[PDB]
Amino acid sequence: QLGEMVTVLSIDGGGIRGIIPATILEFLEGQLQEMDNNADARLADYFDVIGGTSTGGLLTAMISTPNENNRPFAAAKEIVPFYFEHGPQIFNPSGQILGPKYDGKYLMQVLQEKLGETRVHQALTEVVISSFDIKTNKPVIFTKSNLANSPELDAKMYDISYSTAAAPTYFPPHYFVTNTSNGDEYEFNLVDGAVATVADPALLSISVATRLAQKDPAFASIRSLNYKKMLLLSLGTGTTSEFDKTYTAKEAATWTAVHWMLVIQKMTDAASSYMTDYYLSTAFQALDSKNNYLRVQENALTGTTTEMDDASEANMELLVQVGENLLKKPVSEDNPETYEEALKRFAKLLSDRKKLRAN
Repeated sequence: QLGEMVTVLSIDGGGIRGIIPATILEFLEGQLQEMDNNADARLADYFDVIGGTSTGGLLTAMISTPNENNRPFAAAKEIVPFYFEHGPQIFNPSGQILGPKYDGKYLMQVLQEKLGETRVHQALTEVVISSFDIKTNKPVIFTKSNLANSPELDAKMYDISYSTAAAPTYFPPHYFVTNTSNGDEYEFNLVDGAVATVADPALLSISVATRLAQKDPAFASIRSLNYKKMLLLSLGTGTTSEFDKTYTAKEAATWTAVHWMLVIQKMTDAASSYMTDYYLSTAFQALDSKNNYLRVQENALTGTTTEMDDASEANMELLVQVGENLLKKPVSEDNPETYEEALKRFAKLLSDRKKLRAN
């Protein structure tokens, strides 16, 4: 039964490369608008869970936060323009001797302007936005489902959105406070969700959905790990394996802490993409439901496109092009089905499931 299926969207971290999954989501949301004869159709109307880390978490906030009309704040086609307009200002070097490359002031200001005073409890869907708390030394995952037992986690969307993207050495860590059930203050000292090993948060997102299945009847079909009843769209921001951008053990033997810090996050984020995709492929293949899991990832980033913080006009235009080209790429080797075709199929499933539930 299509009707009882659970739908999950997950978007990887990757700074300015967030243009790639936003281009994919522009295509998908456009397909849903066309099929359902509704120009106001939004991703949040079709997905039960939306997960994201860093810029993927920023995107999650923009498409799940309600406006004045209780409709998603941003259309998927407004995200790439957001990156072109605000990306150069977010990634404007502070030039300060000590501290990170960026002071994070513009990033906080634009998040505050766009999200207002909205809180995670107002999200139009279940959201999964990651961070790591350097004071408690634990991952801090923001969701709606855990607000019943943890009301202190009902933070402001701009606090969550800045925190999930606060990459060490790029932006300063974020501090903010909330209130507990008995009025006590609850503090957060947060850095980017990539530090919590979820630069790819797709497995975390389906785990939150699986936990919800134990208490929420709308998620009941996936209780007992029946991922045959789950539809998962996982979007990457690309990786690189071309020798011009990678390293040898020989040259790295004399590297100091400064050189290792510049590359350690790119390596762990690539690893999170490969490892999470491996866990998920294993799970969906074990239930003979491989085609329920669509991973849209760019495997060969080249030139300036590898850098997380290059918000030059030329690099952002190259990122739109890698996204548009990714649509025409095959889903795998030996399978001529393109990403565009698999996304049209996914769109149709999302539309049919929404229709069946309305009956």
